[PDB]
Amino acid sequence: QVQLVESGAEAKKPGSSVKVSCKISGGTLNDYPIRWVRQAPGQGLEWMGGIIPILGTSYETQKFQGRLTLTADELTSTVYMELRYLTSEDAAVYFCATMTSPVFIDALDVWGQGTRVTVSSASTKGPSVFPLAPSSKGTAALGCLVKDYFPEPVTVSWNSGALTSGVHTFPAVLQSSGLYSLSSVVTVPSSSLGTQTYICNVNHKPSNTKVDKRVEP
Amino acid sequence: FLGFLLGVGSAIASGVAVCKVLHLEGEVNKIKSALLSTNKAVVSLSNGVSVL
Repeated sequence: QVQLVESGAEAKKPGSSVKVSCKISGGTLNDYPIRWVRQAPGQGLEWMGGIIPILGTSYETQKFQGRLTLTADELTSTVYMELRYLTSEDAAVYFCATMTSPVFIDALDVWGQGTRVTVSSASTKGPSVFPLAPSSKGTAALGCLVKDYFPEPVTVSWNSGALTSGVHTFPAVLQSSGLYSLSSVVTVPSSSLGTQTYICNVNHKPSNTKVDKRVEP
Repeated sequence: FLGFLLGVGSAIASGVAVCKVLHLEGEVNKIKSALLSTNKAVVSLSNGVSVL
């Protein structure tokens, strides 16, 4: 079964070069020309280019000529793309894809796992955490506000819990300052407001670090 | 040798027919676009025949 395995997620500063890999399993590079496609978060797919190793040729769309370079390495059965002169509109998910039959022409049959590329404006930088206050008063919902993301959406668990107890995968949208910020809501019957302590976890930015916050009115 | 009793065919009649079909408007453009991301594709010509 032909499949494509891509490289890990990358975060790069503007104006630099990013190089993404794609290794083919179950098939020869000469038997499977590789197409490079991308999509920005929320937007549709965008055809970038393609490489035909058996002809030793490559092509890119007009929007990517001069910035996109496609190369192949047959002994490691790998294809590399390299994008240069990065811009805020170049942070996206990048896919390498192929097809299993000549009838598809350009209907892409097999796809890579994808690679996330973040055109940054900073480096590893921690968040800020702030609780809520009594708002008005059936049940009651309280939250723990977070700010100033950067090193990719993050997860961290300490003193946390088991299944259910709500879901916490809130959006983490960006700001005009180039720094994301998400919210969170935990809801409970209002009576437990008078006796139960609300210690909420908060995402920390690098990967291995944490913030916890107790909410007391 | 009974070779004088054989018929007379046209060896490349089918191939010449495909050549003539290829001269129709848009046929070469169809092939060029089909062979953009790959070296090998199946193309349906204007006369309904699919050729590698």
